[PDB]
Amino acid sequence: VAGLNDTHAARKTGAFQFLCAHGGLAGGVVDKTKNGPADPDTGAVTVKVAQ
Amino acid sequence: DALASVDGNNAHVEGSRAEDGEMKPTVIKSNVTQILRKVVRVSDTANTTA
Repeated sequence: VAGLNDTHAARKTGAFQFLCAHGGLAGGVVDKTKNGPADPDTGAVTVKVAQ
Repeated sequence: DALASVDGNNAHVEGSRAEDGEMKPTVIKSNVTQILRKVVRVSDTANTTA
């Protein structure tokens, strides 16, 4: 935010799949093949990919 | 600064090679005008901020 003109890069928001439980990213996106982390409060997992 | 009637001396007989003024007027002066500017360009990303 100095006297320079741009000094900034691309910006993005927090996606749906990224805000709930991003149990591992495959790059710029959440990995759609890994279950989320166990909630320490109760031990729950809101992201489960069963086989 | 015309002042074509300086005190000096005073003697005239209505002629005899009258003082024959030497174009005291048109000593006009002059000057130039300056230009000032400045820009308030707004950054591209750091914009629309509260």
